[PDB]
Amino acid sequence: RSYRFPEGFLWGAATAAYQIEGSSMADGAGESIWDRFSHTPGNMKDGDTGDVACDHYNRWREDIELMKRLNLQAYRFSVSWSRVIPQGRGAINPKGLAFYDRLVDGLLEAGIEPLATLYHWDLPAALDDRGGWLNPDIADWFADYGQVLFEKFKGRVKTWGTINEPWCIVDGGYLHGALAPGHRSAYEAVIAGHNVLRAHGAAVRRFREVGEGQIGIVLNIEPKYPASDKPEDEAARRRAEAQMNRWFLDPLMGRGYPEELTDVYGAAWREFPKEDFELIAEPTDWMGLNWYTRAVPENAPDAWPTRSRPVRQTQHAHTETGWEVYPPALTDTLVWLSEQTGGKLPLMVTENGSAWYDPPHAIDGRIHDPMRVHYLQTHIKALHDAIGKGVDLRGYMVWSLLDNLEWSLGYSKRFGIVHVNFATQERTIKDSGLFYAEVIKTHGDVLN
Amino acid sequence: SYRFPEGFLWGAATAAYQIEGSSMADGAGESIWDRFSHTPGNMKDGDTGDVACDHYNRWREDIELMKRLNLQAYRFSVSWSRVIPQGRGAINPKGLAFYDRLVDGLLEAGIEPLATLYHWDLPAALDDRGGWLNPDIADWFADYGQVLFEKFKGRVKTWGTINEPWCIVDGGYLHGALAPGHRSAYEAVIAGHNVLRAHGAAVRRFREVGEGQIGIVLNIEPKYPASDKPEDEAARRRAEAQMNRWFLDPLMGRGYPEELTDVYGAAWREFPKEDFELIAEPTDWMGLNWYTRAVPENAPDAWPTRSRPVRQTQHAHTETGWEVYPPALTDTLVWLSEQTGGKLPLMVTENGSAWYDPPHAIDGRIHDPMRVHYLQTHIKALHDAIGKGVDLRGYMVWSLLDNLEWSLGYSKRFGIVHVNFATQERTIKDSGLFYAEVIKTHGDVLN
Amino acid sequence: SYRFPEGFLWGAATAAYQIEGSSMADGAGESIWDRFSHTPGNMKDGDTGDVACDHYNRWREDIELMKRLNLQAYRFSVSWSRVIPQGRGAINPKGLAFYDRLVDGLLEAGIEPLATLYHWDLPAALDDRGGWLNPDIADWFADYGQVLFEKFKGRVKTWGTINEPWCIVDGGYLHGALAPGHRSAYEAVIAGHNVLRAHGAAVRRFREVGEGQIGIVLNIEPKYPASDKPEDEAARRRAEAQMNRWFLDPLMGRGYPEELTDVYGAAWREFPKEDFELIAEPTDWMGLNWYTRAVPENAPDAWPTRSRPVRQTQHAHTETGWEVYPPALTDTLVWLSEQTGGKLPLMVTENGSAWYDPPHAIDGRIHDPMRVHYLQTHIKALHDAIGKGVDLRGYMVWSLLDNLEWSLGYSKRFGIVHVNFATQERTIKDSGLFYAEVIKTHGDVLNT
Amino acid sequence: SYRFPEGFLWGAATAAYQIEGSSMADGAGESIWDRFSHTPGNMKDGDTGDVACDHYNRWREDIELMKRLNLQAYRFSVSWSRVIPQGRGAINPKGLAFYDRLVDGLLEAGIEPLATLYHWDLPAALDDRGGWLNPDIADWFADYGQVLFEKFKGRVKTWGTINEPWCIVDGGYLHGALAPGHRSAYEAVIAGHNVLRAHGAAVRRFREVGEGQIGIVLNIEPKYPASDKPEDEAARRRAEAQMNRWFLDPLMGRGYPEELTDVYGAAWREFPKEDFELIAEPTDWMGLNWYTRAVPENAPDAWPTRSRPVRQTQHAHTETGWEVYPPALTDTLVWLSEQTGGKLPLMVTENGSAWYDPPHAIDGRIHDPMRVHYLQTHIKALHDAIGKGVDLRGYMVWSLLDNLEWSLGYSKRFGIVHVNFATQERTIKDSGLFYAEVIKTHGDVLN
Ligand SMILES: OC[C@H]1O[C@@H](O)[C@H](O)[C@@H](O)[C@@H]1O
Ligand SMILES: OC[C@H]1O[C@@H](O)[C@H](O)[C@@H](O)[C@@H]1O
Ligand SMILES: OC[C@H]1O[C@@H](O)[C@H](O)[C@@H](O)[C@@H]1O
Ligand SMILES: OC[C@H]1O[C@@H](O)[C@H](O)[C@@H](O)[C@@H]1O
Repeated sequence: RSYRFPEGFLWGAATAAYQIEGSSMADGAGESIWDRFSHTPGNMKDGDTGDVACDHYNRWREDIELMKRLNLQAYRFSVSWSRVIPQGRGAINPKGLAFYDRLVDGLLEAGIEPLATLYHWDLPAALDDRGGWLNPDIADWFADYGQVLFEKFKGRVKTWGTINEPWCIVDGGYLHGALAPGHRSAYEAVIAGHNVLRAHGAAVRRFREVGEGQIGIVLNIEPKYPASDKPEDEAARRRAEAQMNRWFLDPLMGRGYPEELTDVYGAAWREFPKEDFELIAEPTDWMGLNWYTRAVPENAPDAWPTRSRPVRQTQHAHTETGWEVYPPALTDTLVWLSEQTGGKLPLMVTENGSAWYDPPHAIDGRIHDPMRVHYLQTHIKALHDAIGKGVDLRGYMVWSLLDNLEWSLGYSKRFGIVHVNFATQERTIKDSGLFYAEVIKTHGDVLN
Repeated sequence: SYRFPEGFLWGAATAAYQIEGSSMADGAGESIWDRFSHTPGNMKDGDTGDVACDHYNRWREDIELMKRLNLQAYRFSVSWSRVIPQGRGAINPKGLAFYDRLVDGLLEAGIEPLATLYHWDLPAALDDRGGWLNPDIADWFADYGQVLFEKFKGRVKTWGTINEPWCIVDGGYLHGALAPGHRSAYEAVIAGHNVLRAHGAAVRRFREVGEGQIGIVLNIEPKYPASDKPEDEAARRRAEAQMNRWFLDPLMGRGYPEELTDVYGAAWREFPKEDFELIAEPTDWMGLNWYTRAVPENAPDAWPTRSRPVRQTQHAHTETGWEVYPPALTDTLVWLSEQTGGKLPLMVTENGSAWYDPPHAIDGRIHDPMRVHYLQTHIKALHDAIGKGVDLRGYMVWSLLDNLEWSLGYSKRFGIVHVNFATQERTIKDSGLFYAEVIKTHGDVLN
Repeated sequence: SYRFPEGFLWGAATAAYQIEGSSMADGAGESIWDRFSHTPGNMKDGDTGDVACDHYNRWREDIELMKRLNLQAYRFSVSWSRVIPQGRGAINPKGLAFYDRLVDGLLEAGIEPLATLYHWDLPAALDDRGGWLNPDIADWFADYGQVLFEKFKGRVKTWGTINEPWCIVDGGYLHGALAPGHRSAYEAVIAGHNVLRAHGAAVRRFREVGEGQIGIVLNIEPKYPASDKPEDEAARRRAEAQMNRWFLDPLMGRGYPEELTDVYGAAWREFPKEDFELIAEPTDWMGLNWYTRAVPENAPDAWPTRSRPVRQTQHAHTETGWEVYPPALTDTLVWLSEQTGGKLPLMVTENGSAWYDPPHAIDGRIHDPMRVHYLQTHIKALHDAIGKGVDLRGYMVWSLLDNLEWSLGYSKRFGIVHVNFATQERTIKDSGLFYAEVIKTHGDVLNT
Repeated sequence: SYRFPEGFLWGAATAAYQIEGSSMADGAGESIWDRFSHTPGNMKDGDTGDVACDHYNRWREDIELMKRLNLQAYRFSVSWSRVIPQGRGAINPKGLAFYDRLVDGLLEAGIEPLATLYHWDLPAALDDRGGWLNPDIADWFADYGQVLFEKFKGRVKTWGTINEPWCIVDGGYLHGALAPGHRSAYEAVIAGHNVLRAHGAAVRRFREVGEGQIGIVLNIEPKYPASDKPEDEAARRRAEAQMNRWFLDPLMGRGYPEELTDVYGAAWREFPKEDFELIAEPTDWMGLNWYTRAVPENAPDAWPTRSRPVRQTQHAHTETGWEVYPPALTDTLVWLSEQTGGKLPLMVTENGSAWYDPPHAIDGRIHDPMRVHYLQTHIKALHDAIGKGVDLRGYMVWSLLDNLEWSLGYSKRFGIVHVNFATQERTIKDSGLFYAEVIKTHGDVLN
């Protein structure tokens, strides 16, 4: 059984700005919604903030050396909007942009392909005071922001992500309020989802106008499996699936919004002008999939708003985030996604990984995380299985390069293949990282 | 004796979303409360303002009720989104026509219309543009004000701009118990500033295109000492600054309270010099909303004022949990008279109490002796305040009707007229009958 | 007319721990409520019965208030631990002397003393031996009963054994909202059984050494249909069985309700037959405590009866959240008459309502029109019940005094006499003033 | 070097309700955990001990597992309700026959049986008589003890009376998180006293009819300073007194800690002198159950010790939220040696850690590196304690099997042998393998 991956298959690791950078108000950088959110009592586990995080803003060179040691061929990262344009619109912050300039040059020097994401949940607070994702004008704002980077890194950054996980942004930020900006409203949720899609489309158009290379959106998908043969449970499954997995993909593929949403959001649902949908379906060059687990939803009449709830799959191992470990569902998702996009759209797993308990410090220079290693090997094999079934998969990015701030869950959830001691900023490569380095090095042959 | 000054104006007060119903009828736009009340968990028993008192349909009956109560003034608010569905742009003819009919009808009955521009029901379309976090609202509001100023020129002579900035910001942006349901000190500071600016802009617009008298309406809750411990006094001043001085001081041209720098910490901001010039734009009158006092003590974990009220078990409490203590009204009025230098005519735009009443009348009656008591003792307290030199021009009872007490739903009844929400049947309570006699005798019944 | 039958006895009721105070005074022992009320979280506002109405010291004043109210009867309870500090053994002379003086004072006033042996205040020493879970309590109780039976032989002629077995067991052992604060269906079943046995043993002992009439006091909350749906009728029957028939049926020699097997499942037990012979020991009268009705519907997650009341929003509710609905009193009396075969003399030993009153009088008055309304409508309902052939001999208002409403503390005022708990000053409410007229006119005032 | 003293006994520990299952099978009576676990809300995920590890049926397999681990001792508890169904009266032949078979099987395997009389599973019939609140239990327990003492005379030579009085009382009577689920300080004080008395009575009875060595087993959680704040030191001493000195002190003839008067307030009681004579009956050995330390700070609303632990984020924490800090073991042992005058032979009857393991093996393996780390560091800490003169005779790993962690259910795995609760399949973890090597080399594997 060979597990050699196709020629040119790109191996890498991923991060996000607010989760690792720190130095949030340094060198002209503006205030973001997460600056506000994390400094409001009760919002974050243990009162954790992104003020320091992995201190990546200061230690990025060391982190690049770590990327070299892991044999990374790509590094997926996001750019902080508020660091580059403090008020979201208007004046550019020279120092802030200069950081990412140095970073990208350093990556290219090391032979690492820089994969940049425009928006990873950190909207400028100044734009939030103008309504944030509820204001349609954001489609323009985002575009302008996108342009600034497109021209600045022309020929250096060739592969672009627009939005990272619209569902997390809207469902967490506007529907239930567990994430910044912390709103709880179905009305706002539908409007926000629509404007996130529109902003993506606008950014793609602007990219056609001034940019060079390939651009696409990044979706998280959590495949919904049957709980039973009861029709109410199938209705539950379809509601959950529609709200989470089809909400954004369908209009991006020109299929409009899922019918089930009319039922999920009820009186909060809206009909939008057709030209919005033409803008939203603006053709992309590639698509990123963020994948971690599956769910098995059953009917739940009091669960707002999808009226569904996951059934705990006690037959399998679970991560520290409470996610079932089940690799075949990755293969299934990749096939499903290939079908939804017609096989015409190049795909990349832009995020995959797992959180398990690690001690806060290295133990004799080591971190032994056997379950993370297991997750890594089984899911990469599942990737190979997906390619064997004809899915056009071009690459794989491990979430995450570093133990970092897992947003509202703080530092308690470690996703890194590199351990970070948050007291000393000391980095220690985990057994999972060592293994991943070997997987890259053998181009998959180590799995045989 | 308790006879009141000549020309002293007696009335009752309401607000649009709390009584109107028909929130989406006849072109009416969606407001932030339409959204808020239809989100599960926000409202007690899942109550909404969809029907309320059905006043949009029964306003004539309600006016006849005003006549039975001998009212000389009626304080009400205009729903911004009913008049301007998108907050800016096209006027909604029927929505404006409702208030046209209402005001004309009031004038026919000899009742003075006291109009409030904003009573917490922001158009949702403006909320999607940031609401009170967007400085442009100062202009938006002004334009809205103009529409009314010109429409009711010569008919509505007494105007309120904003009703209770503190409730709007503290409830709506700081703690999130009210629409639009945000919870942020940063947003609270910005929103408070833009509320004050909006008031100023509306007053300027009124100077250019309006006719009559214009002013803001503040709620004040006097903070009394819990002890002689210094940390408790510091607590008292934090609470007082955050609730009672936050808006009054910049309105009187004295800037923001120093204590706010301590209350909001990193969320506090410095604002441009000209903003305070706009905010202190001279007004003609001021409204006071008053219900109770508080006795704050130090509470380090209470965010963000680090203070909390001490339950005053020696006195009666309302169904909203507010201490019954009329002397604090007198004091407050005096205090207010002093903060505004005595030059600014004051009016009690809201005062009243919530007690349990049955959901239906009992042989054509509702017996509410505690509400009657609250009424008589606090009106006497008004007389005492006038005796100490306060230029107090009138008194409006909250409320004319049992209505939607926002997030607390219909469970909190403030009306001097009972509303059976099953049948929309109105029954005048004993408090209403008594209030009618207080008006007719111009206070002599209190002797 | 609303004139009541000849000899119809009007009175008012209290309980020891709710009014007395002086819980550890003059040799008095520790009760389960002494412990319970001084455990944080158990009582609203941290209220205790340490002082209450200070009745232990102000009983003479309270008797003068009874005369002013024209009371013909005063129903009160005797604190077991005040009379027998350890529950068994040595008698406390001063403690017993209190009730001696009280009873003599009542007789001096021309007031019928109505004594209750047990009103929820078990001696802590007996609770340490298992309390109502220990079958030997049937004997302990009997012995305690004997002490009183002999002491007031010829003075107290009408005796209550247990006040509301359902509240004792459901509140004290099933859900833990009342002392001793256990939460167990197993314990609930056993405790209910032993409470019934204790009642029987006490009645037998009364036959051996006592004089007059003896009976139990049950509270009943009639369960009305929420719908004609069979699941709701089954729910109604479960609730009715657990609350209204659990104790009445074995007392009438009918055994335990079948539905209990379904309600309690694995916690249900079969008991020896002679136990049921003991439980059905013939009594002379029965007390009904009545306040409201319920309208139960099916509720699969409601433990353990799988039912829940539907809020009857068309009617007024008290501050304890109880629907005001007088016809249900009439129905209940009829029902009870039918269950007891018409052969057992009935008395309403508790009826009343809680509404907000200020903490102090207002120029010498307390105006409680809703309590007055409750009083007049429910007394009229009694007349209706007598008109339907129910053998009703009397009516006791709960309560004579504002007192400690157990776990709900002093916030719930049931008194027709207001108590300022800051000053212990008594002020007769409008309800008391009206009730005095009801007694005086023997019901004729309800006409005019 | 880490070679241990000659005769140092290596073993592993379990408890009856946590592993046996078949709780009311073969004549066995109902225990308080039978009731408690089958009452909704009491147990995580609704887990019960109905099946557990099915040890009642699979004990032979488990003994083969003990042999593969090179165990020299197996510490287990006897279910009171399995042996005497009503707690008093008739013996249950089958229930006793199980432990007879078990003990013979262990002796046959060359494994020293260490028996515990009470590990939290009081017979329900005795709970209906007041349980640990009824002083008569001192006698009941004694009788129960006698039954075992005589049945296993010459076979079971090392006896434990009570396992962790503090958990029994604090969990079962003070806070109500454990069976019998009471929450009362009054009851907590009484129950603690009667547990101590029961221990004494059992020791006396053992002197009359038993053979071998008898002792109690205490859990100790050493309390370290959170700060130099005096309120925090007072907090530390309250917590220390309530948890670590409550039982040890009267066992050593020093009476109850003074601080308890402050902790329990009005619930505290004075007891007869002869009670303390009974409680201090001389024992032959003492068991220490040890897992972690705590760092308490002042907490006025924390009932009743008014203290709370400060999270030590510089160190690793187990899945039960317990800090991993091996030196505190060494210190504790020394402290215990000092409190007992160095004259009383000590044994660590429980030490171990809970980390996440998958519910099934991979592949026929369970890799638990943190449990291995915990094991090596704490065993080294034992060696350090022995080097300082502590008379430590043995070490028992908690636990032999993944089992029911009481109210936290099966989610907390303490086993050095993994149990697949779907299939009852046992798989020796890396920790078990390593421990087997530690026993074999008598410590030399550590170096
Ligand atoms: O929750 C784990 C991860 O989920 C990903 O899909 C998000 O992009 C990350 O920001 C987050 O850390
Ligand atoms: O809480 C009672 C009343 O308080 C007033 O100050 C507000 O303006 C009303 O909207 C509210 O119903
Ligand atoms: O719930 C109010 C009243 O209910 C009666 O059934 C109880 O016997 C009283 O003790 C209690 O005060
Ligand atoms: O909490 C983990 C362990 O703690 C020990 O002290 C108890 O004796 C065990 O029964 C329990 O499983």
